[PDB]
Amino acid sequence: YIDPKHLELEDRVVAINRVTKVVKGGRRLRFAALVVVGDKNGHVGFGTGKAQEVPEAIRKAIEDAKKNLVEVPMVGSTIPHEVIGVFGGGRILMKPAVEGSGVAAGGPVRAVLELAGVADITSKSLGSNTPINVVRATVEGLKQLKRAEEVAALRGKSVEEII
Amino acid sequence: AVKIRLKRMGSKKSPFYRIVVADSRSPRDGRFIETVGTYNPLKDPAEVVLKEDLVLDWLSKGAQPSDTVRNILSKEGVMKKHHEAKNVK
Amino acid sequence: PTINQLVRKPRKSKVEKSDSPALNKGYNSFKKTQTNVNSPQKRGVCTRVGTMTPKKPNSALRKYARVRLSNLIEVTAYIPGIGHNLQEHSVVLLRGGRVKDLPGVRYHIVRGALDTAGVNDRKQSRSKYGTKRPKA
Amino acid sequence: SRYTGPSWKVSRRLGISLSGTGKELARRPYKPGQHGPNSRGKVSEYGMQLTEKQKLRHMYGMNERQFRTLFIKASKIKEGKHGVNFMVLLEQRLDNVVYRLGLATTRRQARQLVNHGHITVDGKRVDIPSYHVEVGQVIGVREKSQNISTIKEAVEATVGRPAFVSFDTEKLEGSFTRLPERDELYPEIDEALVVEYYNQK
Amino acid sequence: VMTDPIADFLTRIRNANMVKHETLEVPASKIKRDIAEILKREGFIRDVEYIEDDKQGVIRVFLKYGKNEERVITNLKRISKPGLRAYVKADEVPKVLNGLGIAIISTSEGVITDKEARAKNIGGEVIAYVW
Amino acid sequence: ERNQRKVYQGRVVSDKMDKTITVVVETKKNHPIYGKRMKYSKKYKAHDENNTAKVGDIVKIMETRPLSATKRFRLLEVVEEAV
RNA sequence: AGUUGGUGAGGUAACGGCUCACCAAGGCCACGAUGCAUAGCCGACCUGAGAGGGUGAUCGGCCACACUGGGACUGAGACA
RNA sequence: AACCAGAAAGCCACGGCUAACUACGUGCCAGCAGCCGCGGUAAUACGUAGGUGGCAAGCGUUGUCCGGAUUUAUUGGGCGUAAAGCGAGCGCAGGCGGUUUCUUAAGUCUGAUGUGAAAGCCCCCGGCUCAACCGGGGAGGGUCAUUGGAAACUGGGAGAC
Repeated sequence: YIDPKHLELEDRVVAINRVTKVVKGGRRLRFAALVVVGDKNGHVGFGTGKAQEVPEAIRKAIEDAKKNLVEVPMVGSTIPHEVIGVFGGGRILMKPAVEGSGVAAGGPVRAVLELAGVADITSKSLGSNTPINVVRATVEGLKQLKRAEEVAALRGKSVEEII
Repeated sequence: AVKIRLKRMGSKKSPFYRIVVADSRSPRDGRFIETVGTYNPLKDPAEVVLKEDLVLDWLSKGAQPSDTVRNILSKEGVMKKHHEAKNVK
Repeated sequence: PTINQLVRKPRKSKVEKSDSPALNKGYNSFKKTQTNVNSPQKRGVCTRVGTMTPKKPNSALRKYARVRLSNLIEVTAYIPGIGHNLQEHSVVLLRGGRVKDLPGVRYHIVRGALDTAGVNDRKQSRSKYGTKRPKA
Repeated sequence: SRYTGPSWKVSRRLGISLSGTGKELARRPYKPGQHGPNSRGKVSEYGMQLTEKQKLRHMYGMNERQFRTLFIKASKIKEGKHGVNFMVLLEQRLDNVVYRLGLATTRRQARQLVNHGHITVDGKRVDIPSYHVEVGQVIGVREKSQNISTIKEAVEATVGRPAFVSFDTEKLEGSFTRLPERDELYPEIDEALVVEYYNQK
Repeated sequence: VMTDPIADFLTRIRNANMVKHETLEVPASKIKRDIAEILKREGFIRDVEYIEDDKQGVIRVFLKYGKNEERVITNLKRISKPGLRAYVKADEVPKVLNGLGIAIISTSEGVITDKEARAKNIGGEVIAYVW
Repeated sequence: ERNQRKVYQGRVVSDKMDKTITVVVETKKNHPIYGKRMKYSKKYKAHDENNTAKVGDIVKIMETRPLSATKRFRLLEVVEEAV
């Protein structure tokens, strides 16, 4: 839902692509932007925007992303279980990992996973490789992580009985 | 023609042997029937390990240890035990 | 498909090709036989040497030499480096590698490795082109 | 090959003492090369992990056909952080201890010492630099000819001793207390970058 | 022709859950009752009750929801579908979502969950997942 | 005598020949890759010195010793006679 | 078309169409016979998250060949 | 034990994929390239020079096999318009099957024994100044063979709806 902004943030301009539009005469080019934001503790989001010049565009996109933030429940610096998230061609697979192993995941999804404060994880893109839909599918995947406590409360019994 | 003997296992200068009861036709390091301990000539005094049960039956059923294995079996009270328990019945 | 179909159907594949067939000879002695010889090169005699023109949009006069491989198959190869010594009736080696701005040739010879002379000026990348280091 | 570089360029480039612990920082702020005194584009991700690895290496003077095997040796301890246990294992090499024992103010001088037969372990002479020094082996000094100036001079620089090294000044005897650990072991560069770099090896 | 009824049961539950209403009627039989029971202990199905007239039928099942209007049972899936039956030995017992889920196996001593299998070193045929 | 042979059961296919019938065993196997239970069959050949059994009948046999060029089984008893 | 089965004989370390005389028409095939084409087989090696895929050189086991095609003697043991 | 820093460093590359840039030279010629593509007067792409980076007694090119390929999809793909529902039926063979009682135990799980040569890969220990290497001792691999159990599932037998 609506998350405020009172914690530190981190930014990484993932990708930009000079985009044009034709009009009687020549062509006119804009520069979009694609930035995700996090605090490397378990809060992540991303945004976008476009402007005539690149610093302006990235400032816009930055200001955008800070209005979408997700939770990413973690346990011991690794996702709580296996998950699969799909959004319009974005197949993204994620599985837990061993301590101190290291993240093995493609570029665009690496930026998401890192800024969320993830230490050891594995993944594999499957299909789409657009720097946008991949990110959307990733975030959808993260939105699916269940949790021991949450399930303990949902189902009748209590945790350490759901083993 | 079963006849227990030695088998070379060392690499280039440092040999090593394991006493192995084999048929007589098969080549030096070719096949065999089974292993019976080993023995290291290097590092005098020569160190040796045996079973002392496999042998006391592979001789009883009949087999002719070659010269070197005969020495290394005499130094281990093997031949003695055989000649003791057999020439008396 | 339903699993029962693959049971009664082979479900094959699409075996790939090769990029240099003349390097896997269709044997010829004594009785003109079959191939197991996937070498890294062969040799032949230069039957003629000339220049030819590439395709658009490039523009040059590429220098080539038609050869005859020992295994009795004809091939039109390419020669690298600035200048050469190749003329008619000369034995030379054949290194496998395609060249795209010119059609019809998919092999090119190796410099200095045989009858052909190494390039005579290069000072920076003489490993290829077969040029011995200058010791003053 | 072992070493030719004048030891500034390696130090100046990556930007860590490497290992005088006090840089010779005069024009050292920027990297070597005529294109050093002006910045350039950003460093790629690949570039980052490469900086990490190359920086970890030159601190010790090892090959590449060997760094890999060292790495893979550590991959089996079955306990702890692969990068941390690697780093540990990296410190038990002989020349390291010699340097950590303060018998020479550089890994190069330590290589000379341990490489021209000048010292020993447990009494018997050993010379191959990459020997795997275990825990609790009292390295000696082979006192046949331990009267070299540099030998005693470097011992006179008793600046510090990490909390896993016990060593006397008289008989020049040292040893190893326990296994080291990250917090005290040559901060700080990184372990995750390397432990990654050997997945896209 | 209805040629696989356990799959139908699971699909009925998944449908009736996805639209979020509360009750469900299914023709009753031997094993359907048993998997219903199993699904009831684990804190998945709020309640069941058996009613029969002269034939099959009918297992009524009242679904379960979170206080904040969120679904507890989140999906369903059959495994040893006809045409290709699937078995598993004791050293292969599946384990869905690192425990947060369950799976249901037909041991030679009955129908039980998976933990109950590994605490007994048995194999059998696996019916279905759920999580 | 201390052990047995590969006693198989099976139903008769055709017994035109003298003192000789043609049992067919049958069993089911698993595919190498897939797990679908195919099924194939064998055709054995037995020796009945009195032409007892008749067509479409179930019997059980036992392997004996090379008793012809390709005839090496023995009949034991018609388990379930049919008509 | 000795093909499949039977009766009998002969023969072999040894059962048997292995070979002979007589008798009856059988046998195998869509669950791939017959034909055509390539290869010696295995312990293993290479790669792969894994299922798998590709190779059978050094070392061990087996089978088969000795200029090409036939035949047998001596012998416990060879068609050497 | 003696003597000498003394006799002992090359190779590929630097436009993006990819780590590492500027002069001079030529001017759609010479030429280069694995793919995008560079070369018609101020070329980080061609040639030399000087720097830099990667490896280092090695370094590059060719040829071949697996990978990345979820591009033969059992794990693991699809068929409205992108390649792809036969023009439609009748149907032998085959694949799959309503619900319940008793039964059997082929398929299924499980137990004991034999067996899966030695050397290999792996685990522990040990010996050459360490390392390759060598040595001892353990596991792994069957869809195998014999023998004992269980009866839910599928199959076979006698039933009832």
